[PDB]
Amino acid sequence: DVLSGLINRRNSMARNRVSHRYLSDEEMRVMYKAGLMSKIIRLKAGYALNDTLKFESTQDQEIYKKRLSKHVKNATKFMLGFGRGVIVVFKNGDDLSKPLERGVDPKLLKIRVFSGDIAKGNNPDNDLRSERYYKPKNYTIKGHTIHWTRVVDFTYYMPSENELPDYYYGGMSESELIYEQFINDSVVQRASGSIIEKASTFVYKIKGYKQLIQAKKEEDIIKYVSTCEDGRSIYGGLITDADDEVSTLTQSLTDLDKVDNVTLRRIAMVTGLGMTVLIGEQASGLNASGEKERQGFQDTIENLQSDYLEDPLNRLAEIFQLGFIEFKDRVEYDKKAVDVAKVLWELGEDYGAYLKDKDVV
Amino acid sequence: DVLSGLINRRNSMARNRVSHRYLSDEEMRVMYKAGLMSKIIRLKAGYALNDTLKFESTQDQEIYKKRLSKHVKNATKFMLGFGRGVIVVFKNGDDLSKPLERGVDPKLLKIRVFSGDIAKGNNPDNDLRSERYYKPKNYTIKGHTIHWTRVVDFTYYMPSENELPDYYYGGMSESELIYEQFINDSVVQRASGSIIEKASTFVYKIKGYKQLIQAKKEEDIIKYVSTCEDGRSIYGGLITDADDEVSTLTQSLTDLDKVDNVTLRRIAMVTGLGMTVLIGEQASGLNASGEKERQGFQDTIENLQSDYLEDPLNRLAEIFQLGFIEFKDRVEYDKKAVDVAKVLWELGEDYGAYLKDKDVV
Amino acid sequence: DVLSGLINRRNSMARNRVSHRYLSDEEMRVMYKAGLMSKIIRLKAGYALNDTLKFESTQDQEIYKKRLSKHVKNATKFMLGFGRGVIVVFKNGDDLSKPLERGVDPKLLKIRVFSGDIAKGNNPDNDLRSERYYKPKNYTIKGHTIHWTRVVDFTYYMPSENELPDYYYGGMSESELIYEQFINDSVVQRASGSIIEKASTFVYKIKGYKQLIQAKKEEDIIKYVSTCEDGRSIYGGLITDADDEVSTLTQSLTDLDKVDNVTLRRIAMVTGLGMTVLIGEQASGLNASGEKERQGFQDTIENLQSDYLEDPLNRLAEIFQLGFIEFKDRVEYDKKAVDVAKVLWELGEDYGAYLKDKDVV
Repeated sequence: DVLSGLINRRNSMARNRVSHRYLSDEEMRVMYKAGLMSKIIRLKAGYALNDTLKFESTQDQEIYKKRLSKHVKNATKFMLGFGRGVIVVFKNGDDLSKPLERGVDPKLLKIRVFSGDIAKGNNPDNDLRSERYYKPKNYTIKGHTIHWTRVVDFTYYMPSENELPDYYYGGMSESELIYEQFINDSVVQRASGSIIEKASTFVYKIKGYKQLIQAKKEEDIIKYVSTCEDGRSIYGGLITDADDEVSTLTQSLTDLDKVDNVTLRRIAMVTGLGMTVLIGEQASGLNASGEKERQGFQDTIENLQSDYLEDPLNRLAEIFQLGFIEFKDRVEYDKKAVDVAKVLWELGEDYGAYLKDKDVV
Repeated sequence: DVLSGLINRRNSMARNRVSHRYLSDEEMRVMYKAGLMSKIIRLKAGYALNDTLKFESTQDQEIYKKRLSKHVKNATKFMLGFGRGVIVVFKNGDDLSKPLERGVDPKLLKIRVFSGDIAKGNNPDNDLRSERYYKPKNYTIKGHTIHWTRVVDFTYYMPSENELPDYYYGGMSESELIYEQFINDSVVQRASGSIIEKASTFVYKIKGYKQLIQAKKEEDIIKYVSTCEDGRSIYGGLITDADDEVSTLTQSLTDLDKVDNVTLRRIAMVTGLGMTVLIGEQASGLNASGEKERQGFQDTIENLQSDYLEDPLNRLAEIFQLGFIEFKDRVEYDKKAVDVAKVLWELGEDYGAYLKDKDVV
Repeated sequence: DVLSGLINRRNSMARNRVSHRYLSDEEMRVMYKAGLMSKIIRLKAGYALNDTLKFESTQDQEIYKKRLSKHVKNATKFMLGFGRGVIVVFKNGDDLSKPLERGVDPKLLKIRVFSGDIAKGNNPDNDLRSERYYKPKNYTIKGHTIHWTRVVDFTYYMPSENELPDYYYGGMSESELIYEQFINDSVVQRASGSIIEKASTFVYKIKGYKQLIQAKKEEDIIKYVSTCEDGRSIYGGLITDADDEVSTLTQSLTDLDKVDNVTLRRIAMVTGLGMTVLIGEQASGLNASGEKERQGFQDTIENLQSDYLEDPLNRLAEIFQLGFIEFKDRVEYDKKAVDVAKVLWELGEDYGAYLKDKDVV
């Protein structure tokens, strides 16, 4: 697809090579505040944790729930916001070093949650012995420092190892995924507001106003126009001159909808949320109940649920002696099938063996 | 995507970096009054608290309801309005210090609710001992001061800790989330009203009116035009001159609908309410009953219900000796399934065990 | 279709011959970070591994799942990202040479996962004896080296052997498949954001500004325009001169939607994901549950499942003494048929033989 001219050079192929921005931590902070991604972070985090946690420990049901299931949500928000959510646990005595797990701390401990801004990862062992180049070995949360096994890390989508330090050992803010986007949409929107005030400008092309400004005795003509504009309406006709010329100029974003369309399409892609939510027509098919509507993007959340939330939640599960915690997605839909399972045999009367391996309860 | 020219510099990538406004408290006050967000704050607050509160204490059913469930609503409104809703409780004796919970105050106490305007957060312990950099330790509500454990804080979406003081230790007004928006829409709307009065201006390009103004004996021509305009209609034809020229100029916001569309789309996003409500077609799918219509955005409210309302309500729950309070979302829809549960067994006649673990009552 | 002119030469046939870019490893790294393909890699990898793994070893059910089924996902992501996903296994003692499989390592071993960036393939035996020109015999993961039978390779779509070294013995990043695409879309998008800010430029064609710049005493006219622009609105009419001329120029991407359409169509093709997901209308028919929605592109994933994931997973299956692992795709849909199978015979009462060879459980 390249020959016989200089087409070879000026096409989009060679005219530009690929490169990716590394948005700074301070810029990462700002987008966490900005309204658009604020819902992005809130939506995706909630869609991951809102009553979606399969607990295999019925006894002391969801002691996770009343204590730190709310800490994790702020922390897993800090995942998406900054690429590094952090949960810090330590006993009543502040310690730089590891938690004494010889007798695993029986709820004699406190809980902290930290954004990737103030948190960070420091020390990787370059050898293959204990934890590979990925996992840090000790890093500072503040002026203080916290041991590796002390701390639980909510790490998002990680890049290749050759550049993992540039994200300081963990995750990638959604901003870094859509920094192309949020800037563009903001540009779309800031321009959107200011176009209307300049949508059409009345113009008094007035002969001699060359001179009046030039003689700086232009005070009166401004006054007359100001009085004239103070009343220019459907009801009173202008009075101007043959040599005068009143005209009207319009300027407006001719393709505001197209660009706002393109920018929003991508954000739906990269974030994984539907197009409908960005437009705001949440009523249609993107909802809470998982019958068919949460199914609209549950795959993305499930992709989130089994990639960056399973690692630390399982690690958090063991540190509190809780069981292995997973996710698995009303039942009235299934009940009609349940009766079908019952009516399978009726061997006189015998238990439908398939009743148990469904939503019997 | 960058090479071979100066394209590298002028694109939306590098031509502008990201930054977020910090709207002042006084501006935060004004938007609480403004009509648009007034419904935003009212809608979202009501959608969170209107008969959505699961009470595990059937005995003295909803003593919360008749006493302060209305205080919270004004307070949780103050959450969204200013980023800081406050409930203040103290006994009959005004105290700066903590409430005597040695014997927890048995309803011998008064209730107050405060906006984030007059309220504020003051004193964080920078150490990790008791309450992390987030939670204040003592702050002033007015000229007075109130102890930390005295006061219940309705804190909205919080930013990163590095900048938490700039919001004075808690939450973020929806305005701060949509200050880009409310200004833009107001700009759309203020311009919308004034465009019609100038939608078309009749113009008397009149030869010699150069001179008549210049000789300041222009009184008569204005009088004739005023009499002429006093009757310019379909019924009487103008009389002007060959050298005269009557023309008409139109100016109008060519893309008023597009920009008003873009601005409203985002507000539906960030607030979480549907697009339909902002347009005002509330009849379609955004309603009160949670069968399918409140499901249109119940996820956002549920995201609100389990993020910023659970913390203080649970704290408020214990201070009044009430049980742990949560939320859980008519039954005639479920009843047909209920009968299906009954007809599962009919082992002679035996209780449907699945009857209890549904809406039996 | 060629005669009687010079048409023979200038048509798309001979005017350009075919050639394919070889995007470098560093460019391969960048796209892994970029937002667009970040979802591509995440989506396709998740759609392949999310609860789609048929385990023939019910005993110790899915010991794969809690230990390294998450290692593989990061590794199979590294397949798509770089064309080479790597899983490295070795005992507590670092070894260059082969793992001692005389007694196959009974879970006394560690697990590593590596991107094709830092990993690479080195040594092919050109003879046909053991492993053909495809399979390497020993390659370096870092400064270190790892034996062939030590390491498990997640190799994507491979090119012809004559050029296999140029990809260093394994796979092809999706980037290499859509480098034509990601560059083009990025070009579409970067231009999309910057067009609005220049969608319409107000122009003061002003007589004499020739001279004012030329006399470099042009300070005042800029000041007046700056004050004039500071207020140019619907409400105040411009005042300019007969010799002056105010005009407005619009520039906008006339076919932004068309090109953005074409680019997105191809990415849906090559990646295999639907068009709906790239647009972001994931709610329609591309979902998680495989009833009908995951069927939208499950063939592509199944094509992925039985091409590049079966090889190493089976190799990984044997190295851990796990059984042969495959894939096979709710049941309430099938249950109505199950009852049909039961009601086939009712020979008095006899077992429906077809019950077993379906989803009985």
